[PDB]
Amino acid sequence: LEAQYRERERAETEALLARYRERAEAEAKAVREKAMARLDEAVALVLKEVLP
Amino acid sequence: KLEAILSQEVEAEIQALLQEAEAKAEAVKREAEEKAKALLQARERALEAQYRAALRRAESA
Repeated sequence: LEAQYRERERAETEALLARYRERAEAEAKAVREKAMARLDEAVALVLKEVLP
Repeated sequence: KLEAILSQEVEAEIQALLQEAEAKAEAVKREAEEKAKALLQARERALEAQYRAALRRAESA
């Protein structure tokens, strides 16, 4: 019974994580791209507060 | 005739014994089966716990 229970979790604690890898990096890409176009606005906000 | 009585009296106790000794040979089989069930019902349950914990850990991770 253990023989078919230990190999159950391993075939899930691979699929589950392996799915997270697809989720994590796609959500890494999803935070960069939102930032990288609406970005100069940030640089602007900073500069405008250092040269006063 | 008497004596054949005495011999019809033994072959009677020596079924009483053989009836008593095969009404325990089940009792042993009952309590052994009612054991194994319970010796695998707790085991079934244990694997859930050891697996319910392992997959939650792997969700968080």
